[PDB]
Amino acid sequence: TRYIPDEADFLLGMATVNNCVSYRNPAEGTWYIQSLCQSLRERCPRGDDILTILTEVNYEVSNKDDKKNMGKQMPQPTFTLRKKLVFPSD
Amino acid sequence: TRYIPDEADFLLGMATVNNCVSYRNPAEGTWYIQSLCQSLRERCPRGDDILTILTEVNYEVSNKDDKKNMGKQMPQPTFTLRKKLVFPSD
Amino acid sequence: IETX
Amino acid sequence: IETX
Amino acid sequence: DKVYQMKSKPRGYCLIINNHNFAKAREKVPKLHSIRDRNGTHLDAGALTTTFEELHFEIKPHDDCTVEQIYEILKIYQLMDHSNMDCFICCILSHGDKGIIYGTDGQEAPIYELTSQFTGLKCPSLAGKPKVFFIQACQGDNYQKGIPVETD
Amino acid sequence: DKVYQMKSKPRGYCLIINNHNFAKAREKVPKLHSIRDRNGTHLDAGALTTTFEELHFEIKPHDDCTVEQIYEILKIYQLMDHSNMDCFICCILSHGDKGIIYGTDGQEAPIYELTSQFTGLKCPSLAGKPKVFFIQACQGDNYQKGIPVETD
Repeated sequence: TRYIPDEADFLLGMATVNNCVSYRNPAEGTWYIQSLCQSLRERCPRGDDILTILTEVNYEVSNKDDKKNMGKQMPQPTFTLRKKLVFPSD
Repeated sequence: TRYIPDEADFLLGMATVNNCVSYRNPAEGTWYIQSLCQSLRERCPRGDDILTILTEVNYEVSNKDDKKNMGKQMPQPTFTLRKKLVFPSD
Repeated sequence: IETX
Repeated sequence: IETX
Repeated sequence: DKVYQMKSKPRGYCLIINNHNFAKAREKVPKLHSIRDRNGTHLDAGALTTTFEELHFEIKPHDDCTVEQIYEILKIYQLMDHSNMDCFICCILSHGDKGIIYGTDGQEAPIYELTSQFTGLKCPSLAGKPKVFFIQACQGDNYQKGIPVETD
Repeated sequence: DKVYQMKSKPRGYCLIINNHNFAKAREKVPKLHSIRDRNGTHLDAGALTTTFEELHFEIKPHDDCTVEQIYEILKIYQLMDHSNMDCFICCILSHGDKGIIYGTDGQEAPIYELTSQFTGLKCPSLAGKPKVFFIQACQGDNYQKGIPVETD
């Protein structure tokens, strides 16, 4: 038969790069998850793939700020995906 | 002005997931770099973005094997890119 | 805002 | 084949 | 471009581990004496439920999980038959530190110990199928700094 | 979709750190008594040169680098003016272990210590511009196992 690596086909979406905080608004949810869900709901019907969606989450979260501590947040996906990943709405 | 995260706009292409070897044929080069260069040379003229290219490298490298040790190799990109990354040939 |  |  | 098959109904399971109450951590782990409860986290669990049900996933929520409880839940799904599924998703909403997530008890779970339960050897019925993990946690206590750039 | 600007000629620098000769490591670091020279690595340096010159990058090769030498080269480029460039690439061809790459001397360089030299604060003339690192190294000594799947 054909063989692929044991660790193939994973996508890990982290809310932040290492060493840093990520943000949660008690009244709205987290910057990462809320952005993720908005982008999925908008773009999955358009047939966009998950890496493209996650790039948009990077862009959106990168524009947010914490004006108390002058903080930012940088999400970071990592992947061993071997094909395009789409979640068709149909 | 506008601000983005210090760690934005990175792409890290690893030849392997953590804990594991990657392969080098003394007569041809490494599985990862040779696959990377072939995919870039073929697909950059087509306007394909780097994450799509790196997905193809995952697929190609995943089909290779080391029949001495029954070994495989799983590359892994990680990114904080906020836009599509293309390398136009023109 | 709070941190995780 | 060799390993890195 | 090759695309993963994504036609099953449901697509697969979407686990949500939703950690709110960190009283056990405050009580048991000295350095976590002041770790806060994650007020608002249910808004993320709800958003993920809405989103992934719309996308045809079967949602499996679990609230206020210690590390051992998290491992137990993952073990259940690792042993499950996913043959009729096209994908598997696991979302973790919790506190964390470098490379780890915290249980409500303040014990640590390395991220790799969570994802590794779903490799092709450990869960053969997901072999060749996408496995997606979303981790909403801190990865340390530093504030990421900002840099000035021109407006798009 | 937003796309990074990529119109400059040259696009940017493409560094290649090409480590072949590990005699210093074999001599100095007891556990690396039998680490091998990386025969064939020049074929990768050449392929990357061809590829990235075709893509309009300015190639900057450096062969047989110790860890301190690698840090020196990176420091030079961190301090350089990239204002007229649209991108920066750094390729490392070497031995490595978990989270690290080895210099030819067998000293360790954490991967984050390499990439972090190019953050927007440390290299403002690359702020908002893509920074790409390709690391061809082992990340440990285990052989990744295979899993059987149906043929596409």
